[PDB]
Amino acid sequence: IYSLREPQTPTNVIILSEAEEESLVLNKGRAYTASLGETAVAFDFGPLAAVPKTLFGQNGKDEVVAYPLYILYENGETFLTYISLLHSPGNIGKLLGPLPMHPAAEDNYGYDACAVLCLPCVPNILVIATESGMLYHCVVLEGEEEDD
Amino acid sequence: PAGIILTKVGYYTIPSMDDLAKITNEKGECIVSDFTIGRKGYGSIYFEGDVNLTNLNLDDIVHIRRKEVVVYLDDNQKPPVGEGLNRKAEVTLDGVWPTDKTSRCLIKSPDRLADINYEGRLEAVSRKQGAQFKEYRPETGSWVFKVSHF
Repeated sequence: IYSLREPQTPTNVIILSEAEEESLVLNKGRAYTASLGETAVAFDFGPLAAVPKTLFGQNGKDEVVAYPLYILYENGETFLTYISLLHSPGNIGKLLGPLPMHPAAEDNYGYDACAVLCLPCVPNILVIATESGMLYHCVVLEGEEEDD
Repeated sequence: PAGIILTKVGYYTIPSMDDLAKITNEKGECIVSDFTIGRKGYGSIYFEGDVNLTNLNLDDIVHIRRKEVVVYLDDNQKPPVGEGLNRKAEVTLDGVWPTDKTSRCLIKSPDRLADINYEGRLEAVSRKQGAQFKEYRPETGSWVFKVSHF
């Protein structure tokens, strides 16, 4: 995220790779991740939403309100992150996924995913498109609470 | 004897580092016919022909991750084609299975992997890299391919 006030420095940076705890090595695996679809290809914003109260610890009385950014990978895994440019970064903007696509497909709903659109409705509708010419209409719903 | 460094965890060679320490010539030179390197449960790298291994740090030069493999990873340290390890190679990576978009678990059925055409997808992007696809093994998740240089 870059500001036009500071057009050379990013106001916020979000790594999409799960790579925590292993530093101090270089740079050449970029061939093999791409073959497996592990490259982010497209993204879109859903409408302004109230952050689910379980992501912050149990000590905030106000409601926090952020944009849900939906991120598409070439393997067709979707991820979510909640983004505000107005609040302190404390557990705002962690990555959330992969997001489970019901019903379970046996072809895996393709590996040629190339565009994504987050329609302004309630619940959200996320359109996922592929280079084969397929368009999937994903209704976004909050997960279940599991009975113990 | 040979000045070879290999200390990072789960990494191995064929011949073993103790066999390579026998075929090091009196001069401190070590040339190996059909040398293999690898990291257990993740993959291997095989150099058809003869390879001089003298004075090489393998813990800096060769890295094998889940679903990633490479040689000379600062490209300012990459020697010319046919010098050191920058040459034609057969590479395997193991546990190359795709994720199910709904259970979020890795797909380990050969029937299911045939039905997605995972083999033809691995062939397709081997070819986009300029590599030669060889054989996929669904049971181990092994993707096998030849490459010309690193």
